[PDB]
Amino acid sequence: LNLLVIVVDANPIWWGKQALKESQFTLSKCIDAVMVLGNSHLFMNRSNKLAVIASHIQESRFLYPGSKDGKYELLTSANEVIVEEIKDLMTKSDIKGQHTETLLAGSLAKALCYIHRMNKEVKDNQEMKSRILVIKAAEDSALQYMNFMNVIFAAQKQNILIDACVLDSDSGLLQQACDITGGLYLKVPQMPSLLQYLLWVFLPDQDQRSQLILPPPVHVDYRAACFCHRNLIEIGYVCSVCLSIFCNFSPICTTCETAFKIS
Amino acid sequence: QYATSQDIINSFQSIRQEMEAYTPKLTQVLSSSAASSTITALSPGGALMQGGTQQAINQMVPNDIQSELKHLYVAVGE
Amino acid sequence: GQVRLGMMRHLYVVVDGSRTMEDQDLKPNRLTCTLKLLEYFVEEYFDQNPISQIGIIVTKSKRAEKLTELSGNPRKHITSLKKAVDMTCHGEPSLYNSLSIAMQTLKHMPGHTSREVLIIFSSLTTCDPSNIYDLIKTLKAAKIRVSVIGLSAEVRVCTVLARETGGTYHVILDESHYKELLTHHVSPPPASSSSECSLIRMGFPQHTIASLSDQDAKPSFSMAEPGLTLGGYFCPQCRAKYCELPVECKICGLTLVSAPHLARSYHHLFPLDAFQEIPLEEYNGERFCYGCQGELKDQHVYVCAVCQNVFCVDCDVFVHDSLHCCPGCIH
Amino acid sequence: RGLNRVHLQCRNLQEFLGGLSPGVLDRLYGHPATCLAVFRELPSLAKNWVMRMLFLEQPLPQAAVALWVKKEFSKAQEESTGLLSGLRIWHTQLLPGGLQGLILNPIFRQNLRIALLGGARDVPSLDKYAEERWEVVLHFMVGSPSAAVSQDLAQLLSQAGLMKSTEPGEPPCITSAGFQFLLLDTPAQLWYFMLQYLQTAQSRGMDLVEILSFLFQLSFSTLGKDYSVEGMSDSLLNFLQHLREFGLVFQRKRKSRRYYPTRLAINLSSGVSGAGGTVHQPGFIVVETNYRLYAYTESELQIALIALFSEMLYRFPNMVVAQVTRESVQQAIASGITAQQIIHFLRTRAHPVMLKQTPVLPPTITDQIRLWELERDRLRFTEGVLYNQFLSQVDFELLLAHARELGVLVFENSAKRLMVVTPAGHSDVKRFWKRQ
Ligand SMILES: [Zn+2]
Ligand SMILES: [Zn+2]
Ligand SMILES: [Zn+2]
Ligand SMILES: [Zn+2]
Repeated sequence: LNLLVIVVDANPIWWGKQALKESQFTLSKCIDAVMVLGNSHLFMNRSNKLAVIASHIQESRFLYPGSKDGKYELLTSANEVIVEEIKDLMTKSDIKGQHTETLLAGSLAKALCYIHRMNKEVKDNQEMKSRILVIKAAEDSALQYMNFMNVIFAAQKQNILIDACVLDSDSGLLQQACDITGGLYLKVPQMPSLLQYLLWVFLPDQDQRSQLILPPPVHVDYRAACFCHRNLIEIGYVCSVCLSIFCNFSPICTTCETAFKIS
Repeated sequence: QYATSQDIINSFQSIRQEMEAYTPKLTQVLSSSAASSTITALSPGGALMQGGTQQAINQMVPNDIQSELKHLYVAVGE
Repeated sequence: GQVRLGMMRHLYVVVDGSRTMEDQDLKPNRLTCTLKLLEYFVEEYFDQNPISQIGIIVTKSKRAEKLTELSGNPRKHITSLKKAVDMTCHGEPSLYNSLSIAMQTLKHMPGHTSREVLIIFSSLTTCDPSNIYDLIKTLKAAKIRVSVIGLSAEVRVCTVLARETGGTYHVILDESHYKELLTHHVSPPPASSSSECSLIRMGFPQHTIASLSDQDAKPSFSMAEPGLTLGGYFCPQCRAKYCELPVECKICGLTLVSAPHLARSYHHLFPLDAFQEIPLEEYNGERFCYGCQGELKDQHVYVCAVCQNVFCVDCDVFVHDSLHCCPGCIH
Repeated sequence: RGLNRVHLQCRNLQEFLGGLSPGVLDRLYGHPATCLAVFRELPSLAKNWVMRMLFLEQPLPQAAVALWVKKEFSKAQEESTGLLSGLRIWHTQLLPGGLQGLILNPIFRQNLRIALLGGARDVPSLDKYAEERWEVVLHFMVGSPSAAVSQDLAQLLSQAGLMKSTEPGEPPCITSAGFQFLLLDTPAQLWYFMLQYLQTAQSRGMDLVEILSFLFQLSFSTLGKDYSVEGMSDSLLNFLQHLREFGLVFQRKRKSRRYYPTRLAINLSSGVSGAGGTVHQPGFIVVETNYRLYAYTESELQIALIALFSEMLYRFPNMVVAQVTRESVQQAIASGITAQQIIHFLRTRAHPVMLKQTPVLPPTITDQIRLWELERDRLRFTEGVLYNQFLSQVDFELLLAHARELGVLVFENSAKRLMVVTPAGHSDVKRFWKRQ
C-alpha cells in the first residue's frame, strides 16, 4: 500500500509561453507523462493509490479523483476523469492581474490533509507509506515563504516524503523542502525525455530508493538574509520578541516596534 | 522579473485555446530516441549522474594518527 | 494568545526517583510511564522549538543528580532515558537540591532566556536538607520559572512554588490527561512583566562542502570518536568546524542558526484562529470539503473566520495540529 | 508405498510456470491479465526491478543490475535475477563490447502496454452461491447424501488423483491426497483444482493459454459490475459451464449472455490465506491448553474436518466441543496427513478472541502434539539389496564407491561388510561384477 500524490504546476502563463515558443514539449506531453506515471504506479501493484492535483494560479483543484481501446479498465476510467478534469479546468478559465504567479503551498496543504484522511481509512493490518511528487515549471512567488515552510514541517512530522522534478528553473524553497523531508530533487536537462526521468527516479517507492543507485544529492544552500536590505548574512542580529533577522545593529527594532533595552 | 502584462493576456489566450483540443496518449507522449538518450543520461557516465557520492578518503594509518589528533584537538580546544 | 512568548527556552526537567515512582497506579509503574512520556516530550519539544535546550535531573535518595547536561539534541537525552529505565528508585526526593542544581546552571544563561524548570513530582514527603522558602524567594528574584506536574495529590509547597515562581501546577488522572499536560508544556508559555527582552547576537553559517574536490580544503576532525571531516558548517565568529546545525558556539558564545530554524517556530507569532464549528446541515451550498475535495458524510462542518470556507473533521485536526495555517487564507 | 507417501505439494505458480515451454510462455503474456498475475507473484526485488526497467528500450549491462544492491543481500539477490531469467522476462542481449545486456520480453512488455493503453443477482447472494456450490463439492468428497456433482466433475476428481474409483460398481473413495486436500485453504484448494485441472488439459481439446488467460481474467474482476459472454469460443463455453459446475461463476442460464464472477473467483491466488484470520470467513476454533477445540460454526463439512483431526464430544446449535486426543491425530495420520496441514488449519480458522496472542496456535500444545506424534508411525520401510561377507576389503569400498558414483547407495557398513544398495539399480553393479 503506497500513495503517490503528483502535483503538477499548471501555470497557464508559463505553459502559454512554452506553447507560443513552438517547441516540441508543451503541456499535453506534460500531463500525458503525468498520466503514464500514474497508470504505471497503479500498474506496479494492486493496492497502490493515486491522486493528482493541479496547482492553477488561483485554485488547487484536484484532477484525480468499459475498456474501449484495450487498457485495464480502472486505468481507462482514471485517464478519462483526468482528461475531462483538465479540460474543464484550463479551458474554462479566468484572468486577473494582481495574482498571476503560481502557488505551491496550498496544493501541498491539500495533499497533506488528503494523506491524513486516507491514512485514517487504512485498517490495522496494513500500513500506508506516502510521498508527494512536485512537477514544477514556473517561478515560485517569494510572498508565501511564511506559509511554505509550514507545509514542509507538516511533511516532516507526517513522515511524507517529498520529491521534485523541476523543469525550467531551479527553486530554492523546493530543493529546501526536498532536503528537509528526506525526499529527492532533480533538475531535468532536456524537456521531452521527462517520462523516462520519472519512471526511473521518481516512480520507485521508499523501499527502492535504498536499492537503486540514483543521481547524487546537490549541495543545498542555507543562505539567509536580513529583513532590512535583503543581502546575504554570515553573522546577523536576531530579536527575541519579533524573532526576525537584522543584518546591522540598530537601536529601535522595526519589525515589532520594540522599546529595546539598551546596554 | 515577470515581463509586461501584455504577456498575461497573450498567455491566457494561448492556454485557453490550448486546453480545448486534448488527449493524445499513444502518439504524442514519447519518442523512443528521447527515451534512449534519457537512459544514456541516467547511466553512470552521463548528465544528471554528477560523478558524485565518490568521497575519496585517506584511510592509510588510522589508529595512532587518530590518537595524535585526539590529543591535538583537546589541546587546541582548551 | 496574541501575547509575548518565551521562545528561547532553557527548560530543565527534574524527575522523581522516589519510592513512590515504583507505585503501580499507571499501567506500568510510574517511573516507566513518566519516562516514556518524557521521551515523547523531548521528541516533540525539539520537533517544535529548535533553539532551546533540555537538561534532565533524576532526584534520588535525598540528593539531586544532574543526569544529562543542558544541550539541544534529542539523541543524548533519549539515550539517557533509555538508560534510566534501568534505574532503582530508592529513597525520598529532595526538591531543595534539585532546584539548587537547576538554579546553579540557570543563573548564567542570558536574561532573555525564559529559564524554565519542569518538576515531574510524585511523592509527598519533600525531604529537603535546608529551608525551601528562601529558595523560592531567590528563584523569584532570579526570574526563573518552575512548573510542577504532580502525581496522586496536591501538595501545598509545590502549590506555593508554582504560584510564586510563575509556573503552573497539575495533577494526573490518566495516560491521556498526562499526555495533555506534557503537550501543554511543549508550547512556549507566555512571559511575565519581568523577563528581559534583549537582542541576542546570532550567527548564520552557510554549509560548506569540500570546496572544489578538496582543492586547498581544511581537513579537520570535528568539534564535539569522530572521523576526518572534510567540510560542513563553519562559524562566522571563531571560524571553527561544526557538523550539525543548530549548535551554540562552543568556543565563542554565539548561537548558530540555519534559518529555517527561525521559520520552524513562526506559527506562534501570527497564530491560527478558531473554526466556527456547526454540526447541523445548515444552509450548506458548498457540499464538498474545501480542504481535500470530499463529501461531508458526517454531521460536523467547520467554517473558518476570514475566508469562511468549508472543512471537515480530518481537515480540522490536520490544519489545527500540523499545517498551522488555513488553506483558504493563503489564496 | 515402497516409494514415499503422497505429500500434497502446492506449486505456488513458480514450479508451474517455471518448467513449461517458452513459446507457450510468449503466447501466455499476450493478455494483460496474465502479465499482472505473473507480476504480483514475483518477489519484491524482481517486482521493483521490472517496474524500474519497464520504461526503457536499452539492454542494461549486468554490472548495473549487480550494482543496484547493497552488499549484505547478495544471497537473497540472485534468486530474483534467476527467477526473472528462467521465467522468460529477462532475455539477455549484448552491448556491442562484451557486456551482456538484459531486456524485458518485448512480447510480454508490448502486450502489457496493450493492456494499459490502446491496442440481477445480489452480492451476498453471490457469496451464498459460492458457499453452496463449493460446499456441495466438498460434501461430495466427504461422501454425504448431498452428491449434486454432475459426474464430469466426479470424473475430474477421479482424474486429478483425489477420489479413486475402485471395483467399478460405484464406490467413490477418498485418496490420502483427498484428505490433505480437505484441510487446505480455500484459495489453495481452488488453485490446486486449477493446477491439476490444467495438468490434464490435453484431453477435451483444451489449450493451457486461453484457459489461464481466462482464469487470470476472472481473478482480476469485480463482483458488482456485470459481464457478457460474446467474444468467447465454444470450447470456452464448455469450460465456462464446467466452471459453473465448480461454482466459481454464477450464470443465469446455459444459453445466456452473462456471467457473474463469484467471490471464490476473485481470491483465486497462489498464496496463503493467513495465520490468524481469513478474508473469506472469520475464524471460529478456540484451541485451549486443555487440548480443547471450541468450534463456533454449524456446518456438517467443518464438523467432519474436525472429526478428521480430532474427536468430538458436545454438539450445541451454536458450538461443537472436541478434544485433540493423541489417538485422534494418530488416526488422522494413519489415513495420511502431515501435521503442518493441521496446525495451519487451526491457524486459518483462529477465532477472533484467540487473536491478540503472540502465537496464533499454542506452541506448548504443538510440542504436546509432537509427543503424541511419535508412536504409531515407528517403522520406516525400504526395498533394498544386500551385500554381505565379501572376500576382501578393497572391493568393499570399490563397490561402495561405485554405488556412490551412480547414486544408488542406501546404507553402508564400517566393520562387518554389510551394505544396502538399491535393488532396481543393482543390476548395473551386478553386470559390473561380471566385468570388474
Ligand atoms: Zn523585535
Ligand atoms: Zn565561534
Ligand atoms: Zn480562512
Ligand atoms: Zn476534508
